[PDB]
Amino acid sequence: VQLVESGGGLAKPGGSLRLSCAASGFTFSRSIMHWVRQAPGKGLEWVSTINYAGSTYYADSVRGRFVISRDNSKNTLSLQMNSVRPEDRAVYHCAKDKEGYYSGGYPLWYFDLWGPGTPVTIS
Amino acid sequence: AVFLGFLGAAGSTMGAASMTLTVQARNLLSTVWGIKQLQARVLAVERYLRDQQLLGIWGCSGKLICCTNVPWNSSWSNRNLSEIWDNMTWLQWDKEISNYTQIIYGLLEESQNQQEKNEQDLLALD
Amino acid sequence: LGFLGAAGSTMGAASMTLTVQARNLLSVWGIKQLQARVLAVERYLRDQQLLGIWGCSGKLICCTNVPWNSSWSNRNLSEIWDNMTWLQWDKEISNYTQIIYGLLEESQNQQEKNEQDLLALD
Amino acid sequence: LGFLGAAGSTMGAASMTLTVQARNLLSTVWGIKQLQARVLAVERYLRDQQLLGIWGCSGKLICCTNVPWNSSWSNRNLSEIWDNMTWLQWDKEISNYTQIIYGLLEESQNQQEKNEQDLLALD
Amino acid sequence: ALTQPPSVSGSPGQSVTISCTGTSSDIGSYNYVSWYQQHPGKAPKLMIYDVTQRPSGVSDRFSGSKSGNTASLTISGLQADDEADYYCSAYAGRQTFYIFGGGTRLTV
Amino acid sequence: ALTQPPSVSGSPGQSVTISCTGTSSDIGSYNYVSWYQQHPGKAPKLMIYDVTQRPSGVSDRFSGSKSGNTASLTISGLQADDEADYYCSAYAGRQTFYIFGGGTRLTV
Amino acid sequence: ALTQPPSVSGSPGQSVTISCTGTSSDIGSYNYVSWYQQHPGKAPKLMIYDVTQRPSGVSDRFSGSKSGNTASLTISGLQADDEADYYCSAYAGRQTFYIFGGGTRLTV
Amino acid sequence: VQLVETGGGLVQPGGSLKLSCRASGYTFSSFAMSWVRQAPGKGLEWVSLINDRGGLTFYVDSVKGRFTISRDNSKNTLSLQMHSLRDGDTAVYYCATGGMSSALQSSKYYFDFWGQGALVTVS
Amino acid sequence: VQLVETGGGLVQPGGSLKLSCRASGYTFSSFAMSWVRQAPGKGLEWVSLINDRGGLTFYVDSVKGRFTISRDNSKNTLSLQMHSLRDGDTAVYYCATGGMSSALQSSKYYFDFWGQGALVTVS
Amino acid sequence: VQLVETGGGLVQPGGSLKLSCRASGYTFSSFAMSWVRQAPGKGLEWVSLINDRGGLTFYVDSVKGRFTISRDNSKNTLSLQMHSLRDGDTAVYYCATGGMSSALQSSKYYFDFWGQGALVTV
Ligand SMILES: *[C@@H]1O[C@H](CO)[C@@H](O[C@@H]2O[C@H](CO)[C@@H](O)[C@H](O)[C@H]2NC(C)=O)[C@H](O)[C@H]1NC(C)=O
Ligand SMILES: *[C@@H]1O[C@H](CO)[C@@H](O)[C@H](O)[C@H]1NC(C)=O
Ligand SMILES: *[C@@H]1O[C@H](CO)[C@@H](O)[C@H](O)[C@H]1NC(C)=O
Ligand SMILES: *[C@@H]1O[C@H](CO)[C@@H](O)[C@H](O)[C@H]1NC(C)=O
Ligand SMILES: *[C@@H]1O[C@H](CO)[C@@H](O)[C@H](O)[C@H]1NC(C)=O
Ligand SMILES: *[C@@H]1O[C@H](CO)[C@@H](O)[C@H](O)[C@H]1NC(C)=O
Ligand SMILES: *[C@@H]1O[C@H](CO)[C@@H](O)[C@H](O)[C@H]1NC(C)=O
Ligand SMILES: *[C@@H]1O[C@H](CO)[C@@H](O)[C@H](O)[C@H]1NC(C)=O
Ligand SMILES: *[C@@H]1O[C@H](CO)[C@@H](O)[C@H](O)[C@H]1NC(C)=O
Ligand SMILES: *[C@@H]1O[C@H](CO)[C@@H](O)[C@H](O)[C@H]1NC(C)=O
Repeated sequence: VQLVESGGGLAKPGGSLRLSCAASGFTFSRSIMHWVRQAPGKGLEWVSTINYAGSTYYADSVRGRFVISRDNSKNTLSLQMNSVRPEDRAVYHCAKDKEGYYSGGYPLWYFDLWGPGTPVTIS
Repeated sequence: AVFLGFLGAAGSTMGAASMTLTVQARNLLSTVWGIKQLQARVLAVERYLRDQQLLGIWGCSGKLICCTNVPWNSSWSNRNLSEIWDNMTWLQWDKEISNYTQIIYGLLEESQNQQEKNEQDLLALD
Repeated sequence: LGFLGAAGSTMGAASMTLTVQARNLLSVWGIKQLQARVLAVERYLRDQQLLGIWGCSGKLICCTNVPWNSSWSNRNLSEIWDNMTWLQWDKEISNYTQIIYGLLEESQNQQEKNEQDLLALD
Repeated sequence: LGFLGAAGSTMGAASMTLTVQARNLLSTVWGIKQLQARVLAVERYLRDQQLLGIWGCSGKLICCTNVPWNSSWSNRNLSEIWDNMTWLQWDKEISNYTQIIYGLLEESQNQQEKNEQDLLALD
Repeated sequence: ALTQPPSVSGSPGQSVTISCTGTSSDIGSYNYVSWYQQHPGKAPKLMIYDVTQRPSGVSDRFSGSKSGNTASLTISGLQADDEADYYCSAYAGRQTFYIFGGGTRLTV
Repeated sequence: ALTQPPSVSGSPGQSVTISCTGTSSDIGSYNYVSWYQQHPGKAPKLMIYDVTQRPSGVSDRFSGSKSGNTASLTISGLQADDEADYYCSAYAGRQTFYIFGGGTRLTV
Repeated sequence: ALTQPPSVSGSPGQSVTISCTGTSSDIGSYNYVSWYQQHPGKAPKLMIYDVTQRPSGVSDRFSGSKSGNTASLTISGLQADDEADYYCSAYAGRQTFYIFGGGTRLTV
Repeated sequence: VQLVETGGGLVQPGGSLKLSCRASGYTFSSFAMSWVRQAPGKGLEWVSLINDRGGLTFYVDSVKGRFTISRDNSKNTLSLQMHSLRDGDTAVYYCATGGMSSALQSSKYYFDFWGQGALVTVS
Repeated sequence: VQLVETGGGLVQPGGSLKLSCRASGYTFSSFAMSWVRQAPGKGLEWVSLINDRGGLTFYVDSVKGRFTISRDNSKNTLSLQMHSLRDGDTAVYYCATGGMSSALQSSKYYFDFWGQGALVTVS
Repeated sequence: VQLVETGGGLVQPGGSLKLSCRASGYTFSSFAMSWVRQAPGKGLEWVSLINDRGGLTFYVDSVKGRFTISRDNSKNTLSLQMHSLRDGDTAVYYCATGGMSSALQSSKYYFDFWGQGALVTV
């Protein structure tokens, strides 16, 4: 039961970056997955989530720029970060939601499992 | 909680929002000050029963998704399945079809279940 | 045509307007309306509960496995459906209505549902 | 046995009297209390009917489901439930798991099942 | 199809019978075995409906019966005008509605 | 199964048709009669779907049609690379989902 | 019916195996393959039920098992009083309920 | 009561022929209608049955996918649409009243009123 | 447990026999009952199954339209009515107990009690 | 789009053999799939069909009690488990994409993509 991030790195103030995250010990077909970022001077910030039905939710600061997607066949979560800006510098962590009472796919936002995180630097 | 996820799919496509029909269903039922509360409780009951009665009349009692024998008329909406189920939400659909909702309901009663039950009465007869 | 329009019609012809009557069962000066609304709801639910316990939920016409007893009425079908109205029928068999209801409760639910409960394994 | 007469009976024997209890769920000072009693009886009856509807059990007193029994809810065999236990004892035993079972009945059937029937009736 | 004997025959004023034997599902399960009288060149006329019942306009000389899985039409008081092809028809069920036998040519 | 004529042929540059004959429950009732081209030793390729539609990637030399209970495929402008076994496949309801015809060898 | 080898034999004290081979729907689909021991002139007595279960009153020497679509009854410590026609009975479904094999005489 | 049947008498194999018979002397909409055929050298064979309303049709297997039975109660007209006529279909066809009844009527599992008939030859 | 058949044993082809079976030593109404037939030179064949209440009856296809299985739980009596007996029906008939259980009981897909099979000869 | 069967070889009559099919280049869970059989000297025969989710399975009557079609959408794998293989089942078994769609999608009563085929000899 782990999440391992890859991708990330350095990108220009108006470029793009892809992030990846591999799941190991859980069933990556019933889980709601979320990208959360920690900027050095701000603390943890939720970025986006995708539920098991493929519906996505975004934070206001990233909606229209980031795309969150999943591929169940590879147990992989990924984030396409378009039009990255200086305020997007952070360590990006993938997280899995605690399973609770059936909500029709609506997330709870309790982050049951976290990955080590991948650094993203904009410059 | 029963409230959790209520209307979460409202902005989702009609297909995706069709997977949450129990989430928006389970939250529909639950001095003058006292009278006002009794009227609100009775109204919630009356609206629930009117919708269940319509489902009964159409032969859809106890179902969240019910298939019928009423053909779709292109005069009501000429959109294809991708446009309706993958590229549209239920609020947008309701806005488009509200002018034809009473026609459709009238057909659901007149064009099928009244005839289907009278025919089933004759198939169980033999 | 219309609510109770078929009341003077034969039982056969009147059986075609069941939704016309069914749809009108749900729909000083302040408490009287609240009680009227509650009464309409309780009467509706008592009839729906009877339909439920007989295995007739969601139906206006419901066929059963209870045989008709000639002691309740010895008329043939022509004199019931073609030459009689529902008001006359209701009057003619009111004495046997509860007997029929008891039989419907016993054989259309208690026995049938246990049989279906067993057929779902074998 | 009359209303609740089977309360001390085993669950098996008590399951043949369900209509006896079902028939008794619907039916200034002393006026207001009477109206409140009537409204409360209607609301509770309908809450149970709403749950039966959601589970695909509308119009039935005995309803079979597609949700398997989880041995963590109770590890008793049928001879220790239906033949040697009452419904009051069972309710005491299944308390912490009632909402889990209800959520599973709501999700695993009459939602997924109706989509499956919607597709099966397509051909 | 049902099996009826062919080329049966009789004489004026006497009684004849035409048998029709079927399966337990076709005749043995339902009391709905009708008989028809078809004169050559004309459409069949209904003579017997149900196992033993007669349409109005048909004389008492034609009488139906059933035993086991076999139906029978008795024509008593045989007349010269009774020469015809007789058929039995049984109600078989919901999957198969009606099953007819072969024609019986009744001569006098 | 559906009936197709074997050994359909024509000269390079000409047109040919391949017939597919079924019953009313096979071709007549459903407008879902697809055609496949199978080169020996290879998997069949979808050439026509529905009565008249082509997949993307398929040239405009292939077309289909239906008349009554007979479906057909027409190839216009035969190439040396069209030598293949052609099959028709009809949707036949919920009890029998798909019925294929016999292979038609096309020679050029 | 299920297939069993006829005339299984052995000497007192040795173990024997009586196999029973069925199809995918009779034995491979359900763990309900009972075994019966029928002495000549007497009604069969139940020896094994489900696959590996034994009724009370039946000696430990009778032990059932299953592999694939083949069920087997192993009788260890074979006694002279074990000469009987042995049968396997599998539950096949609600259309065809029970399928019996032929008899296997244990020729001791 | 009288039923007069008209239509063509000769079609090529594989062709299509419609028969139609007008009824008078009774209420058309109150009775079920059937088609029965007799090969030139054989006995009677039941072909099809339509109820009194027209929504329920039944056919003998040998024609189940080829013949359509329909009625129009406003014109007192019964008709049979015959596609893919086979050599085995040469026969005199008759419209007849009866073959079933509604659940509110006495059983009518017989053909009471027979028409004049029409000879259909396939050649 | 004691099971005793009291039926007849000689009929002419086309005739009809009724075989009764008495049971004692257990609660009759708690068990399903079956009839199993063994031809004089053959193995065992399942013929019919009735549940513990008597409402559900099942037959082997070879007898499905000819035999009727019934049970009277007040008189502890099982019976099989065999009409149109064929030469192929000569056999010992055992009124074996078991073959199915209710949904509230463990699955009894076996015959646990047998006894005194009646021998029926058709000739 | 690529479909690759990774099945078996020679099996004895009455035995069992499971075939697998791997998919790539598209979302596996979005399409219905089927197995189609082709005997060495014959044409194509449809054997089984499974929907996109894997809850509804259909079989040709000749294999209804012998073959099981299943799909695991988290592994992009379609499989067919065959039991009691008979002599009439020797054939090339192709996996294919298409043959069914959901009620909210356009009809797809055709086989859109095909693999190369596993050879099963009984
Ligand atoms: C809110 O809208 C977004 C944007 O359309 C939806 O997500 C997109 O569409 C589908 C899922 O609906 C995915 O295939 C795309 O990759 C998504 N793209 C982006 C940029 O989000 C999303 O599903 C909607 N969410 C809800 C809860 O309705
Ligand atoms: C569709 O509706 C139009 C009017 O909006 C009506 O004239 C037409 O007959 C309808 N057609 C069908 C097939 O329902
Ligand atoms: C549906 O209509 C849209 C037009 O907005 C079109 O682009 C799309 O291709 C159509 N899809 C189908 C499946 O017909
Ligand atoms: C519905 O009808 C009104 C007029 O009554 C019209 O103004 C409106 O545009 C219509 N809307 C739709 C979606 O058809
Ligand atoms: C009233 O009775 C007359 C005479 O029988 C009948 O023609 C008419 O249809 C009846 N109308 C109603 C509404 O019952
Ligand atoms: C019919 O009712 C009478 C009494 O009214 C009763 O004695 C009789 O047994 C009943 N018969 C049937 C078949 O229900
Ligand atoms: C039923 O009984 C009445 C007696 O009042 C009789 O006149 C009528 O003809 C009967 N109906 C039938 C269909 O036999
Ligand atoms: C109470 O228990 C006794 C046995 O101790 C039992 O016979 C009786 O039926 C039980 N009462 C009820 C109402 O079940
Ligand atoms: C059920 O479990 C109890 C508890 O171990 C046991 O005593 C009893 O014999 C079991 N009954 C059955 C029928 O398995
Ligand atoms: C629920 O859990 C509590 C402990 O948290 C326990 O005391 C109680 O008995 C449980 N409820 C049951 C078994 O119904």
